[PDB]
Amino acid sequence: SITPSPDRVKWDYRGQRKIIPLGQWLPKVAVDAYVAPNVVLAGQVTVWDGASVWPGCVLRGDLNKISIGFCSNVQERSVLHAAWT
Amino acid sequence: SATTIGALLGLGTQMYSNALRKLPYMRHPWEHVVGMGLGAVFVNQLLKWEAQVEQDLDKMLEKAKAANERRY
Repeated sequence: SITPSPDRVKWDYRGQRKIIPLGQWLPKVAVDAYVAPNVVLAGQVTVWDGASVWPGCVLRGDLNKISIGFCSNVQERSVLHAAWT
Repeated sequence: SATTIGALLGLGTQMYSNALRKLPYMRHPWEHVVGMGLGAVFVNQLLKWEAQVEQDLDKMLEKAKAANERRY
């Protein structure tokens, strides 16, 4: 049972988009904050006014909220993933 | 020199308006020229209008001289 749908993309020509809304849960960065271009902000993530999420990081708050404060920093390969219900 | 003071004033005010909201100083580097232009024209017209109103005030005072000349 391993049928590959040939309509599956193998080169998206547009990388993993930075800000991934998850059904009316548009993650929000403040105009002062700095997220890298590699980082992936999916779901209920908020970056509050001076924080920095450095290259190669992932924040998928799809179960709960994840909120980075005033000038906090989350370094390179961090992974923040809200736990279960 | 008036236009230079006006231009510097416009540039300063535009950098200000770009600094209040935390976005960087020269966010739209094509607004700053509009700011310089508006500041220049404003200061030039302000000097012109001050000269004009001084002239009118001096005429009004000269006419007030006659209102008190008949007083004596």
